[PDB]
Amino acid sequence: GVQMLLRKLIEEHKQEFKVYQKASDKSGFTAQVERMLTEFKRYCLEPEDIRRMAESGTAYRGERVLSEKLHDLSILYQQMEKSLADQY
Amino acid sequence: TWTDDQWNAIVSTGQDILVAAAAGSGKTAVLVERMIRKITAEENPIDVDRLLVVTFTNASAAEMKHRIAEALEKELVQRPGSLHIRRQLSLLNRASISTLHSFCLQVLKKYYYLIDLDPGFRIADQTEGELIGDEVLDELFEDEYAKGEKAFFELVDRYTTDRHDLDLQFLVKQVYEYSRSHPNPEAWLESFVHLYDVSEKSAIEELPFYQYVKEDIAMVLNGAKEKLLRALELTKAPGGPAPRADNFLDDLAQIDELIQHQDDFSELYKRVPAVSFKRAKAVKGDEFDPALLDEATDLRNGAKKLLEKLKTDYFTRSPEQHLKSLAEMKPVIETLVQLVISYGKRFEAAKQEKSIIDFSDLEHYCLAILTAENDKGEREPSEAARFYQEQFHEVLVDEYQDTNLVQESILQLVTSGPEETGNLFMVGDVKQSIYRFRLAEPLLFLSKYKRFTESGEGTGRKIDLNKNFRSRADILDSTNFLFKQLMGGKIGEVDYDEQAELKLGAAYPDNDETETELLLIDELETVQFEAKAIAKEIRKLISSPFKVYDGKKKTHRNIQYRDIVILLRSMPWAPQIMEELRAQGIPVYANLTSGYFEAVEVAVALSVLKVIDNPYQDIPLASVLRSPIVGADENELSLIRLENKKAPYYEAMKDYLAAGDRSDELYQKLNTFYGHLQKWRAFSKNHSVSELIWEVYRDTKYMDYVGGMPGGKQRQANLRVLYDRARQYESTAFRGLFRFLRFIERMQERGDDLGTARGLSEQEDVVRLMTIHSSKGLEFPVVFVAGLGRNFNMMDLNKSYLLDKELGFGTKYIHPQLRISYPTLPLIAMKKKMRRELLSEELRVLYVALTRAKEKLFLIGSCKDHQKQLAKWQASASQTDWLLPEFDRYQARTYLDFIGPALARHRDLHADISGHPARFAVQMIHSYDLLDERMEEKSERLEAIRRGEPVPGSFAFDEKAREQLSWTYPHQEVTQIRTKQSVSEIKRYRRPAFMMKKGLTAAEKGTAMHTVMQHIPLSHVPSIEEAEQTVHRLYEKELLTEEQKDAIDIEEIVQFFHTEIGGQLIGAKWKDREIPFSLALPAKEIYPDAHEADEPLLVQGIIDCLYETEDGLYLLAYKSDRIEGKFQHGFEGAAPILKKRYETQIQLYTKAVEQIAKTKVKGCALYFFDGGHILTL
Amino acid sequence: KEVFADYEIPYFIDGKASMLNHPLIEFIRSSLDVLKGNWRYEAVFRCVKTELLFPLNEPKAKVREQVDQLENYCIAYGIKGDRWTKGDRFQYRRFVSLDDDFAQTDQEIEMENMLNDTRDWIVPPLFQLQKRMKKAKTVQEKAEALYRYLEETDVPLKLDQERQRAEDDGRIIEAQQHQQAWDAVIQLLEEFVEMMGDDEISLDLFQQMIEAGAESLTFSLIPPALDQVFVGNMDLSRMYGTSCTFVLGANDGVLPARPDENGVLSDDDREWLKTIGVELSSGGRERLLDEHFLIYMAFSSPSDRLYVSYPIADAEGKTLLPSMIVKRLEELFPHHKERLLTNEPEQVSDEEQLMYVVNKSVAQSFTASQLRLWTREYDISDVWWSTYNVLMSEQDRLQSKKLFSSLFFRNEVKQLERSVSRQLYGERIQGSVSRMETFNACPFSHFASHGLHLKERQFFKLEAPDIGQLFHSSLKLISDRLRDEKLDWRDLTKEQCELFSYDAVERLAPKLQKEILLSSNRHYYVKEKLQKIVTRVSGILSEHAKASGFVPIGLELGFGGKGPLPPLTFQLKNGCTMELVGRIDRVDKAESSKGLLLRIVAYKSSDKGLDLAEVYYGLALQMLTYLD
DNA sequence: TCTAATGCGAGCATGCTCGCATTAGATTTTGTTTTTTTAGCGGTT
Ligand SMILES: Nc1ncnc2c1ncn2[C@@H]1O[C@H](COP(=O)(O)OP(=O)(O)NP(=O)(O)O)[C@@H](O)[C@H]1O
Ligand SMILES: [Mg+2]
Repeated sequence: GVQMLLRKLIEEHKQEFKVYQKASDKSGFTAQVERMLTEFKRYCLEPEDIRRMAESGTAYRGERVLSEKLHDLSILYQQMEKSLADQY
Repeated sequence: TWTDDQWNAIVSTGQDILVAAAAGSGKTAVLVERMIRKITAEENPIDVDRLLVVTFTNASAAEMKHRIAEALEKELVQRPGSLHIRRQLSLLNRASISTLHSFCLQVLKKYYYLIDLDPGFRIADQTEGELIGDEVLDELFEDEYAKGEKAFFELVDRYTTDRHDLDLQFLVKQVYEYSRSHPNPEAWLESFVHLYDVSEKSAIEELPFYQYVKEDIAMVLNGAKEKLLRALELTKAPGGPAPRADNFLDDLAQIDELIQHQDDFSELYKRVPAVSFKRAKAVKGDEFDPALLDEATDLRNGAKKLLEKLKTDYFTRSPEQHLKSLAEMKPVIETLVQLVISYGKRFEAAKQEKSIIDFSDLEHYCLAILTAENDKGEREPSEAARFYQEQFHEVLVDEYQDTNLVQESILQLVTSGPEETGNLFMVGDVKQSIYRFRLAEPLLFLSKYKRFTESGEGTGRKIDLNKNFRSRADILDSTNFLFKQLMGGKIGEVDYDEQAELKLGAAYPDNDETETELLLIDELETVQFEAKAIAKEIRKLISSPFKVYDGKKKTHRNIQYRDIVILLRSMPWAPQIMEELRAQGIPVYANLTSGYFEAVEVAVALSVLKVIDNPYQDIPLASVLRSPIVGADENELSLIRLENKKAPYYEAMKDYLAAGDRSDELYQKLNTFYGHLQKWRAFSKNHSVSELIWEVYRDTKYMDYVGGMPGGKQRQANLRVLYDRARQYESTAFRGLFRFLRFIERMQERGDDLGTARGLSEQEDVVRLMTIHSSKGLEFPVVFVAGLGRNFNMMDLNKSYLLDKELGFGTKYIHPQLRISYPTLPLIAMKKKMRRELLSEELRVLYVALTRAKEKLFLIGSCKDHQKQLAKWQASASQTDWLLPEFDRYQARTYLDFIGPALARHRDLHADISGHPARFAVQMIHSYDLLDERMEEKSERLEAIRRGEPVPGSFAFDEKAREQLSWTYPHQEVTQIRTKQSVSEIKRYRRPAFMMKKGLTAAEKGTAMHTVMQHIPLSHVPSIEEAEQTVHRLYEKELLTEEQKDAIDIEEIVQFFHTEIGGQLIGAKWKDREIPFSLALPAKEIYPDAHEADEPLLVQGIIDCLYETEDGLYLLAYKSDRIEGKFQHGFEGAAPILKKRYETQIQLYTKAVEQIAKTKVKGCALYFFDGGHILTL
Repeated sequence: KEVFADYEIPYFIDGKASMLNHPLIEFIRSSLDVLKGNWRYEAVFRCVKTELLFPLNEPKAKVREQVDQLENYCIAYGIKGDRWTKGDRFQYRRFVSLDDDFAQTDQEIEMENMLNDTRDWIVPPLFQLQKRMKKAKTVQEKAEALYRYLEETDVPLKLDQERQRAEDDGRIIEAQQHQQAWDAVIQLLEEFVEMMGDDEISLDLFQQMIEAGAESLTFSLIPPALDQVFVGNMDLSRMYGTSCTFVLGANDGVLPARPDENGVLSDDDREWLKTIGVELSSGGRERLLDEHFLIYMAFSSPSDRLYVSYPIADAEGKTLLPSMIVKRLEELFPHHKERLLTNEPEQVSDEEQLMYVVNKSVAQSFTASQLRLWTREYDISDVWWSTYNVLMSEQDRLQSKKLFSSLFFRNEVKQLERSVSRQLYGERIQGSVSRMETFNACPFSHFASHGLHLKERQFFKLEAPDIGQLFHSSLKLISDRLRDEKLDWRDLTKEQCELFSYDAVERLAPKLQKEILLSSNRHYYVKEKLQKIVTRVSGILSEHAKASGFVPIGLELGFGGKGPLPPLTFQLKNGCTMELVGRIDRVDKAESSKGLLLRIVAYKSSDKGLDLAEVYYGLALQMLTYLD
């Protein structure tokens, strides 16, 4: 159910991505994102934390890439919690 | 014990390193120890996951992993305190030691997002991917025909036959495939037109392809010149003919006249068809020599044929005509290029949709990921490439002489920097490259050998290893003797000079035995004679034990079958050989890639599957019937037909079942089979093909049956991998009987095949029949090389078109309307060039084959006539040079055409050549000599088996076997009994949400009631409004959904508290609610036949209420049952019935509290919301 | 599952099973595939074969047989796409001949009726689904379209029937899983409309998501029994009071396990994320180390006995290596002997071979192979002579005997009895030269062919014989037209050759192989190719006629049966008469000094002529028969 | 599909090569490559 929600959100905000645009097309991708965000929740990391980590990144060899990823993930994450807030 | 050069290779750093050396130089060993040394270093330590080792085979990778782990352990024994080495032993499972394909797979998996690839992609089965390709080729062709463009028809007409267009299909496939061996396939495809961009004004000699024409001409004219010179020499001999000299000298002059014009194609067009040899001057007298007389004429006629061949090749049309034809073909090529490009784009789109990739997509997608910017072949490294550059300190490549351009690109992007100061270590041997059929480029190696210097200053360093540590001197000398005469320049692509010759370095105690043997063999198959000879000599090796020396251990061991290895160039002959060796009694193992569906067991088992799929297939049905599965004989079969002639065979079978009587045997066979058939058909609908196949096996016992007939081991293996193959295909894309069968049929129709299953594992003591290609990098004590008299496969030359890595697409000039075709110049050039390349590689194949051996080498080849071939061998061997005549080597069609003449100048069949320290044992066998029944001992047991009666008497294990076969598990009955049980169970399809009336589910109401009943304060009896304030305390805290809240009778809830039992509850010393419990109950109570040793069942439940008054402990339950609505006596009709409805449950609950708390409960009450009734139990 | 089934060992697997084999799941998937790919053969018949389209309360066996013959029909006539939903009835002919045009027999009518009747219950639910689906724009109305599709085909009722049928057979678990399949599907749809119900999406995205959902579906865990072997894993499984433990597949690369790093966040991503103070799940690096603890817990789990096994080879025979753990164990227990696990009992001790006889089937299976080995002059264990003997003592030794009759198995055929032969082939044998040739090639082939009349499954595909028939018939039509216009082959012009040839192929095309030359554009071009061939052949015959003194008398002449010439006949010992009837391609007459001359001409599609060797062995008899 | 054998006649040095044409035979592939993590039900309907 969350995966489907993700796919929806992905279609809606794919234009805002910095690195996962090419992959947002793929079905495997939404599964990956779902697993990632679930891990985030299991390790007590709210959307704002993820945003913050991204911002920290923008300014380690793969820091640029990682920050891009975390940015896209944070858009999907935050949007998810928005969509789920008072109903699910 | 490392050689100086070896150590140089093991320690050298700072720059790209190429290690070039012949066979058995320790290149692979050097590589391993370089790795070890790098990791296990006191001075500077690096982790194993900081190196990239790319091997050729997965086995080689695993082998490296172990040969490493052991060294790590020795280092650990010597240094226990080491934290590092300890960690390295662990990192070995995280190590990048594999094939390049595996590395590509890791790249795609991690950086999928950089390209258009699904992270959950999978690599397609060979046939699967090919089928996808076949489909899109069909779609594409239909679209082109639909469009009906004139260009398309102009192409089809030229490259298809007169009734179908399959050849064009194959053509597209082949061209696409070839193009995929370049880093930029499209660009290579678009370079096609340039070969055809000529005019009548163009200068032939300046055109690229003409290079290969030039050489050919230069080779044949000289080839004739020499051929005449010999004839001239034959004039000087005493018995030789003197008067014919003036003939030869004339011909020579004429041929020499052509040689002065080799460079000018036009002049050659003028002179070559104008050359005529004056009539042979007859020499009459007995002073001459009839043999020599008739031999010189052969040489002269040889010159004639060479010239005529040159003429028909190049000079039957003017250069202007040739160029006009070539230019004419240009538009057709342009259409072909565009067609192949559409195919690819479509093929990729197809594979993308199913989220799969080629085996070929691995390389190309990896390369895509590694590049960011590509400028005319200049690839700038992407982020992924930088990552892999930093992660890997060094990149190690073995078998580099078989690297291809795509792989090389990937290596160039993962390695760190320019050649001069890079981290690319590579070992290999040009002489051993055997994968040009797979478009590998050994020239990649060669160019790097030429650019590199021993000094390695400003460039990369090359390192030579001269010593051979693998084999005995007999092998090395035999090899070196053969290849100084064969491999050179045009044929071999490499000089077999002193630096490249094998040099003894291994210590081996002597043997008279190790002589290299050549066995020439003169209504029986030739392969059978060869196999007979092989087996014979193998038995000779076994009868008196050959001694096998372990160079490292320095300890001998008796000869084992696992020491003998038979190498073949091609495996068509392998089956017959295996059969013959088994006839002689020798154990054989050969890894096969074909013949699976020819196995009768496979055919029959498949037939069962098809019949289960659709019984209305006469032949698969009849097949299953006549098979041992049913066992109907010919009379019984024809009997089935008789019931119904016009109908399908299945119908006839049905009818015989309908009319037949239970007394007959045939009816019983057919009735059993039909019952089985129906069982299986039902079975296929909710089970996989695999489960079906295993079930068919256990119902028919067909695997059991075939295991007891000849070849049984193999047969059971076949049926086994039928199961396993099914499991793989199910797992992947063909789940279910129908899809699986379809896949198998589609596969077979293509011309694809699977290999027969391996009955025995490799590690067992058997003689291995393998291809020479499988042999590389390996060493074996004794080695056979058979099929030497067999022709080279050069079918590629014969087609109307040819593909070339350098030149592209060569074709015949083809005019569909005029009905004429003839080779264009670049086609002939590409043909000649291809023959050269092919021959050179076959030589390298032979080199690998011979260098495999350690101590013994057998060469078996067959021939029509010994003396004729010996004569021809001599004819090619009269030269004083080591290297045989270039043209003669160019004319070779079989391996014997190489080995023969090179073996002719040897003593065993010029002192430098004749006296070479190579020993050859020549056997001139004829078929009849190879050609060379046992005691008839009856067996009581065999016939007793036939009868079905037992074997006479009293074996040791009779008693124990009796005991086991009649054994039954004591606790059998309780093996199926579920442990956890429901209180409801002990007594023992819904629409979606968006299709229903919203809300107010009947059970929901009851559950709601329950929740309030358990969260209501029990301090005192509440008011009717009080309970409601409780309810929006509950709604707010979301304990009950507002939907549930809306549906609640507040009066019904309050009413219970007015009643005397409820009054007791509020006025209770102690009270508790929603009390869950688990209770153990001996299985016997719920199930008869159970036992005390047999575990108790667990029964869980939730008790609504429990309260303790001064008198005792009481149980309370609530039911949202419907009472007042439908009972004749109302509650009093309900009361006996309700008591029944919950009696079992209550008895279980009371048993729980009674057992666990060990306190008897005085009374139990059932409160019903409907009517407020309370039933006492 | 299968092995422990055969060795009668009760087990509990710590894992859920897939629904991907269930008829409902495949029904939905294949149905959507029917829509997406426009009624391709494979999709449609996947769908049909799940049996959920079957007419309610009709006998599934009979329905199946009907579908089967429909399927053969579709394959033979190349039915796909629009042809399914066209109004036209599927037309059926048992055999179509180019030369002679025939009226539909009564059997053919009966068949045609059956085929179309089967079609008429297949198409509507699928057709209606397709219609509803094109019209549905949002996730919810597509989900509703699909669910309605399930409702209208009475899927819940059919599945419930299945539940009961299974329960009656005692298959409680297999019966329980049907309702699981239904509830799973309904939940899938429910969620889909819950998250994206109002969003408009394409059919491709819908099918994609539905498929992604169904791939993840799993049945519930089978509840544990009172006495089961526990089969599970090493990462998540928990046990208690275990007495014996078998650790399996202790292979290199397997144990310890190579972790797969691949997620959104790399190992180096995670490792760096740690240094900046954010903690996530263990990256692969750590897990690879925790493998030691896993193996430690696995090894110290039993109280009494521990087994550590590893296979050396693949299912395909690929070599598997023993892990480091095996060596490590060899170090800690250097005097322990390693035991061999093989399906070749000969390779172990008699005491171990005795372990093999666990029940009657296992025993039968191993005994038969041991018997084979024995016949190959090898000493099989006493265990197998004991076993064989008990098997022969037991109640139904006839079965074991049948199994062991493999020891003397040969591929033998029993000669046909006089009465059977008489009935099959008849008292009078009507034949063709080709039948005789078939027999001379191989008697059994002739038996399967002209005896049993076994037909191979027909395919919508242009083979060589069809093309041959086309050529023959074409030349016939041309010749006839030539005589009707008082024209002779000599007087033909190039223009006339082209015109006649094209016309002839045009005429014959709709009759050739189920109208396959009209089937596609590619086949249109095939037709053109054939036209070009016939054209050139026409011209060639015209040139040959201008240089030959031989004049064609009869073309496609018939001897025997209907044809004017009488059948050549033979008499037999049996008292049976064998008459052979056939058709000569061409016969030419000439006038000469020696007399009237006759020659026979045959139109063939191969360059090869007549081999006397093949004549001697009875492989090539047609020509000399025609001449005779 | 290319190499080899067979047949016949013209030009040359009555018997021999050579040209040419043609057919007929037989003779015939090699190959490798993965894993997908991530905590059993549910008493009461
Ligand atoms: N310095 C040495 N001392 C002793 N034995 C050696 C030495 N170098 C190599 N060998 C042995 O010689 C054999 C050949 O070594 P190998 O590593 O296969 O070389 P290679 O160049 O890779 N052979 P190849 O791949 O076919 O070209 C192996 O069995 C080694 O153990
Ligand atoms: Mg090597």
